[PDB]
Amino acid sequence: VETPPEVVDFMVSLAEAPRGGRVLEPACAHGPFLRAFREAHGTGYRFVGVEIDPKALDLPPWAEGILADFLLWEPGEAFDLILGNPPYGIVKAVKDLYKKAFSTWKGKYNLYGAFLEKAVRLLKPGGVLVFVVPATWLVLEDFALLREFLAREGKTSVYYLGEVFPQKKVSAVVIRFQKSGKGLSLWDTQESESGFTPILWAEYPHWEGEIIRFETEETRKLEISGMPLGDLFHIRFAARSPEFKKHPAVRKEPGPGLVPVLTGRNLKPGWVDYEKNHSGLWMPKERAKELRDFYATPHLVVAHTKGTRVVAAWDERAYPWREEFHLLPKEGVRLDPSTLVQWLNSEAMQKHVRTLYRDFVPHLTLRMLERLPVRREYGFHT
Ligand SMILES: Nc1ncnc2c1ncn2[C@@H]1O[C@H](CSCC[C@H](N)C(=O)O)[C@@H](O)[C@H]1O
Repeated sequence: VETPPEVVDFMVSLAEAPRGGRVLEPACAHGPFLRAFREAHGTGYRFVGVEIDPKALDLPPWAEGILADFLLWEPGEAFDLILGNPPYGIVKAVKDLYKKAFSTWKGKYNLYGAFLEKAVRLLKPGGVLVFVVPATWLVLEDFALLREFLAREGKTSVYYLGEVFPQKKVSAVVIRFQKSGKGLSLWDTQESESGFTPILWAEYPHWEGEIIRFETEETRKLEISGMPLGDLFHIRFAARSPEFKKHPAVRKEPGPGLVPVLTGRNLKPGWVDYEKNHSGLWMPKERAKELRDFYATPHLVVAHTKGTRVVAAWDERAYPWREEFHLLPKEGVRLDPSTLVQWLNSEAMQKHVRTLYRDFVPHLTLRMLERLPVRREYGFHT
């Protein structure tokens, strides 16, 4: 993803460093941030750039260039200011090595997470870092260890930019971090002719690494006046195609006594389309429970393939599914399906989920789902 000029401008104005202080740009190429900073803040600093590809390293005379893998680079020096746009993405052994090297590494992780941990470690006390990175780390669990690390190493400011790169499936966020432990500040941002204008949204001085959300008075009212979905239901996952394909009784052409294996396109807001087959697999309904027992019990289905919105339906016939979230009520819990469903698909529920998580991620996640508030008269534990 390329960095627009106005975004670079925005980051440079959040950047500060003492005269004579060292300024570094990891994964520099021709050094776009080194250049912009010098023009806006002056020449009285030491400029360094670290690039792994010698063909890409193209820095002006006043800057010092280092050919190396930033992630494995040990300068023996600490910096005052670190800024840049780290590569986004996942990558064995160079990886494995990394895993050993980085404590916040969890799951598949992402290179931008490693660059973050690395950058924070090369910072002098009180030093600052300004990076443009994806917004996924705010809600995903692979980044739970990263959030804690940041939470305890200094104060964090998160500025929401959104989908600002010409490539539209990535929502961006600018993080300004100073190595002087002191909570979290969430900022919104206004886009105009001049560039970006920040707007303080909320402050969390006691932040310990919890999920970051855009909360409002109304979202709070809604969450305290109900029970979270995750208290009333067990959230199960469906079996995948391989599991189905390895199952005798599973066919590939229709036939008598065979029902289609339902997918997300069969799920509509408020109802299920049992007609269309979108998987190309069929099997006798009664043998479904052999793959997952809950397949034999009529239950609630919420989608994860339809974006950041709540689409729910009650599977009254109990058919086999290849995806989506499957909710089975906990013991003692008695609910009214019809109204629970109406509630979940409501225009109130969509605005709630939209306000809090915006477009951080491309689809509803387990953590977002389990906190959805079930208004008292739809379901309760007896
Ligand atoms: N491990 C590493 N160490 C140092 N430089 C690296 C590096 N990995 C990539 N780079 C360099 O940093 C530049 C990529 S910049 C990343 C742009 C954008 N955020 C994206 O996701 O694509 C390239 O010039 C590359 O050579």
